[PDB]
Amino acid sequence: FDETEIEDFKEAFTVIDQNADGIIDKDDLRETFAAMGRLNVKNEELDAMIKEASGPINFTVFLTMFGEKLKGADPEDVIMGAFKVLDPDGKGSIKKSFLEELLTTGGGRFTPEEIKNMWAAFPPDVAGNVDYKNICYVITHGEDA
Amino acid sequence: FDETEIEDFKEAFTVIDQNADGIIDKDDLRETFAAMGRLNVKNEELDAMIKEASGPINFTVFLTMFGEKLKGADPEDVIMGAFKVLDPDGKGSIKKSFLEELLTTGGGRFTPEEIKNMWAAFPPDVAGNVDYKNICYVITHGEDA
Amino acid sequence: SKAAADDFKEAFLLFDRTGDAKITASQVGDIARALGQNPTNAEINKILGNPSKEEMNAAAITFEEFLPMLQAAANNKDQGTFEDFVEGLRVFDKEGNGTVMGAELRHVLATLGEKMTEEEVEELMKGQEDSNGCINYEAFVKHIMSV
Amino acid sequence: KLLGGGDVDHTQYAFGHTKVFFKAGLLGLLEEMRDDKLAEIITATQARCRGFLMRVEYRAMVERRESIFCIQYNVRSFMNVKHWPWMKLFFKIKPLLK
Repeated sequence: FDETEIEDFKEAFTVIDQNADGIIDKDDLRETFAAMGRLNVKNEELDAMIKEASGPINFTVFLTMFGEKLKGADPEDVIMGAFKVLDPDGKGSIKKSFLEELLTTGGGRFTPEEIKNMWAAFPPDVAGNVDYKNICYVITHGEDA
Repeated sequence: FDETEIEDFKEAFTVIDQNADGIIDKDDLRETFAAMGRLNVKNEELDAMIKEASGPINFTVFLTMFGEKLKGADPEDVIMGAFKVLDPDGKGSIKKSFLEELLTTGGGRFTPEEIKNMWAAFPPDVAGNVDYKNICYVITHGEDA
Repeated sequence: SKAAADDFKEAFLLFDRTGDAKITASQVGDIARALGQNPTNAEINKILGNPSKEEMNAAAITFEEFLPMLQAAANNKDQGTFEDFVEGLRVFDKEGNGTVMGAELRHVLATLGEKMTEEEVEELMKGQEDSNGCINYEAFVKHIMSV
Repeated sequence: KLLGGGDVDHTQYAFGHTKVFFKAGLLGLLEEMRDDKLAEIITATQARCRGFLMRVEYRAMVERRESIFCIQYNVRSFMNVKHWPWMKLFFKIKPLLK
């Protein structure tokens, strides 16, 4: 965890903690979702978020919960560092079959089935290994941009 | 309703509510129309807009009235998503007869008569199913661009 | 037999567009395939005619005729041997590697024997043939037998 | 390439530099038997294909299921709305925004 990433989680903690007391309760979760447009947010969704913690969601409990789910989270500059080492001549997005072979043949984390799941929402270019960069974006901030 | 679409309706609510008290009355409707160039806006048009609500037009009454008229409203990125699946090779606008056959033969909402009305203001290319994209524009924002 | 599989009757309610519990004779070929049976279209045609049943005029159905026609087609599933499917395509292209050139398999599947539309041929090659123009039929016939 | 198709005896003939060679009436007889034997072999291999062919159509039909609806309803809106004061207003106005 770099310090600017921890400051981003402190700003997200303050936007969900609308009572500003330092502990995100279930009312803060529901009023942050209602301010984003969720008028139908069920109480069972709020209870499932609170069921991931052993205590109240203060800043260090929110940081330890996000730490334990993001144990391989990598910032965009280090993902582009590794992709610039995979394309060491610069500019070009690397081939689809080169990333499939190098993921498998180096590591068990790069096994195929997982490579079909990589192509599956990370579209073609991303999946193929030709573009580059959009995948670093969606690994640090999810969903389609 | 995505949250940026709800923020667009909040900005349109503030431009029509020129008294800034949170409730669009008939004077706000007339003074917004006069500021757009409508010097002859009749009082019966303002009364027909207010007759679509059961109470005063505050932000949640304006959102529920627009929700109930736009129960199949689709943003431009999801309409272009579906048209990229209809043209999965990219770039090309799809044929006129292919969209007429696939609208009818899949669903009752794609029946012909309705397909003649689709060609009728959505011009040829649009109607035909060759161009693409201008129809996504006019479905999210009406009238000729 | 029931093993009474009552899900065949529940799938007949998903293919009947009128909800009256009848399925036309033109849908019976594709619904036997969707219940896990692959009778050839000439076989589906013969049986029909064999029973003085005309698929040329309007047809209705009842579950009481569709059930025994699915049970008469279910004995013919012993014809689905994958050794002969992969050896057919292995005799269709030279060298010791299972690759059909793209257009060879597309024109043979549309024009040889039971005509498959070129729309269905493109939907069966989509994903298994890459831009080299070579269809690996070891994985292609594996994925065709996955459904 | 042509002879590629047909439930014909791929024996009974023979090619060469200027022409094909073909049997009648024995080799002719052979082939015939052969011909029937592929309908079998073939007819059966056709079926599965046919079968399978449509089996992929269902996977597509189904996928499509909603994307249509989305498209379906979505249009309808507009047809209704585009004639609504408030909506035209939003329209001329939608731009001044940021």
